[PDB]
Amino acid sequence: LMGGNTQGVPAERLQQGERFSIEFAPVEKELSRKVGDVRFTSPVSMRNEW
Amino acid sequence: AGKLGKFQMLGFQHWAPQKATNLMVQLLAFYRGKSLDTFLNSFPTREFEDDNEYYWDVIGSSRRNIPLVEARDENGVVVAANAANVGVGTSPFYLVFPEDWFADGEVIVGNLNQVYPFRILGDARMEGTNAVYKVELMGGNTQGVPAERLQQGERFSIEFAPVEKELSRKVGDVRFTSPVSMRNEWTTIRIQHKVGNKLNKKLAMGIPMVRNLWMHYVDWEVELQFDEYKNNAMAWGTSNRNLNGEYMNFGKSGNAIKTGAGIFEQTEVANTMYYNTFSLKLLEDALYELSASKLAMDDRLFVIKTGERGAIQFHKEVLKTVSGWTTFVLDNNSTRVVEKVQSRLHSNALSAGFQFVEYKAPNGVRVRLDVDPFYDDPVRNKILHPMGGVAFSYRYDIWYIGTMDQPNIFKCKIKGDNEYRGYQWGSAVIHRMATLGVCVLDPTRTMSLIPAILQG
Amino acid sequence: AGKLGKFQMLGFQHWKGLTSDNHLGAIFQQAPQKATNLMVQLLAFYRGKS
Amino acid sequence: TTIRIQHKVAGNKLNKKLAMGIPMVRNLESGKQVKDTANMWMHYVDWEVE
Amino acid sequence: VLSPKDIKYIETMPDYIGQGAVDQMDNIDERYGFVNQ
Amino acid sequence: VLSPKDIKYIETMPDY
Amino acid sequence: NFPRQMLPFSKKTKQWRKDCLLWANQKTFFNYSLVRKSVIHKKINY
Amino acid sequence: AMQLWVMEYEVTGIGKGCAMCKAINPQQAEMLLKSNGIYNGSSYLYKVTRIEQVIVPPCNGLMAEQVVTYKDV
Repeated sequence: LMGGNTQGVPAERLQQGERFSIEFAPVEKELSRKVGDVRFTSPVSMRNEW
Repeated sequence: AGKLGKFQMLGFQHWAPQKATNLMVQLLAFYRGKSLDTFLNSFPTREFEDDNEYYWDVIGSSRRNIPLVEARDENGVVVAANAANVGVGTSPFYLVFPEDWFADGEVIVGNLNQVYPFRILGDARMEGTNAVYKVELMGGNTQGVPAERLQQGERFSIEFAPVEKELSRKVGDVRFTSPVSMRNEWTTIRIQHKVGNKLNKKLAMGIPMVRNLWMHYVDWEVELQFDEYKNNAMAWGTSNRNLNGEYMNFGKSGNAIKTGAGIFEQTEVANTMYYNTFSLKLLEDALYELSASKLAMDDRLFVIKTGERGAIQFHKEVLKTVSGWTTFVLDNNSTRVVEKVQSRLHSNALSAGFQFVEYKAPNGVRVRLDVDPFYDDPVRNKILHPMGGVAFSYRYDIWYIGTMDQPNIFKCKIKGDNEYRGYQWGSAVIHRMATLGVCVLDPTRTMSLIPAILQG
Repeated sequence: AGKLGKFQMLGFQHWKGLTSDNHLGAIFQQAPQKATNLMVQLLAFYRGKS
Repeated sequence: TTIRIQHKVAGNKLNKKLAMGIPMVRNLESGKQVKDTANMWMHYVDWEVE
Repeated sequence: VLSPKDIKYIETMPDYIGQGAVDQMDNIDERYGFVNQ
Repeated sequence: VLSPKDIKYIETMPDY
Repeated sequence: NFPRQMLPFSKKTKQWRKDCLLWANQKTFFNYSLVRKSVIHKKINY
Repeated sequence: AMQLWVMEYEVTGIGKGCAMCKAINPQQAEMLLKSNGIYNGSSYLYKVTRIEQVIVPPCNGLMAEQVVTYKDV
């Protein structure tokens, strides 16, 4: 946990079905190393005949 | 009210004749990503010299009244809540305050000003830090002050310091005050991607539900999804520090990952209420009491920023408030919910439709409304609301309370180019890095009504 | 009374009447003046560079 | 005789200005410390590497 | 010979060539990361 | 046509 | 988006001219051209 | 991703409902409704009363029927 949590998340907030979203990737100011990645998407085709 | 699913997004790990167009179709049966760029650029910027933490001056106010701690009779026994009248016949009694604030010969008054005025007979006798003034009444009062007006928590202000017209000696004194200060912090962000032009392993296809069911530009997607890193760090970021100044999270190289709070964790330290059902009994009486103590009568304009479905929750709730106004009869002559639209089908052809976009409260408070399109985010806001939407559209945000002559919200910035880029040919990794930070100076000038399902 | 943020160092302070030097020193309005032209270089015969 | 030297610094020290509480000095080759008025940190590192 | 009705048609023509990534209601464009090849 | 702030951008920016 | 060009000169303000230039920064040089080759195809020839 | 499941449920105190999922077993059918439904923040209000599979060989027949009356409200 990141945002100052000294109590922890509730167990109800860690069940099956809960959607998760990427925010960002922080590092420190000194001697930092590589974090993060980049996502893509792909197209599907439709069709017609004469 | 029910949803029917019109698309499904699947990862690629779970899966040429001629074309009818050379431009790729983008269906309305597909949710789309949203930039926070219209929201973030509505605020100005500010340039700093370096990545040191920065502070500024905070100025308050001066007019004080001292709460009472206890009251004693002339023998030292503390007055109780059920005691008799104190100081009867202008007999002296003591008045114990937590500070040395009033002086000799000064007239001070309780919660009931000018009805029971107390004249202080001498300097403050220190009891540790307490200040005990031997006082007596100054109103010709023969029966004294009641015991309920001499209890803990009663405000005491100063009035004057009167003397007799001849041979008198010196009375009264004067008081001084001081200001405070506040700091803020920074945050740095880093990204990478192991790469030319082609996709890599994090792929997701979108298949639409119809009835009888290229080449990537990597140099644009890394900039776009690092723009979204600096748009989520500026706006939706959080702080991880103690009240002892210690950080709680450590990175890969031992050093502590330093983060500062974004917009929405700095503006939610004040004027934030969590409601379960929106009502104009709640919003009007919270916007008035903010404007009764802080805003002049001409300067009481509040531009509610909300989502899309938060506009129809404000429409159908003012309409609930307006329909209970049994005094006034609302006609189509003035409001014109049905007007004359020229049509081929009839000579006198009509129309219908309206929406309450504003509400005006008493004492000059006007509650406007506008729609910010980033509240309807299907990616980030995932907890749904039964009346349609993503339950973040039902959040009302009041920015810009009053006038300041300086911006209250801005985005801090290092002079020049604080963004970094770097390629690592072995493996071919493009590294990018940037620092940022958003300062909200006075978070008392930002008000938010968040639905109760987005808390705790 | 209270704080504008998580990190606010000072509280509003007040006094009455006779102001002394610690009344002006504790409200951070008294600082020592840096003697700029006064500078002590330590006396030694330096046998580096020889 | 073949000799070698090396210094490692963090990456954030590129433009790191020094708010000089005490005056920042350079070691002379003679053994003396000389007071300097420059405010960037890498001016003082690159003195000492040579 | 073009009327102001006809200039408004040339102006308000559908143009991917003359529009930007993020549209009016803050929706992103995904075709700006694709190449035809 | 360059304002002094612009010469400051063309300045503080790197030469790196 | 690229703004309306069909305006009077009073309404071609300073923010209108910036919106014309911020639009051109969003162009990514891989757009359709009828009588030119692609930039990858010219760079290979040089 | 194997079978289809139609559900008759009743949100507690709010109304009644009719839903349809695609899961492997009916316990995951109530998962995909309690977390993707319109009462995401009040998932404890979902009370699922009947789950039956969408079986094919008739392919002409009702699967859910849940009417809200003026005397229930």
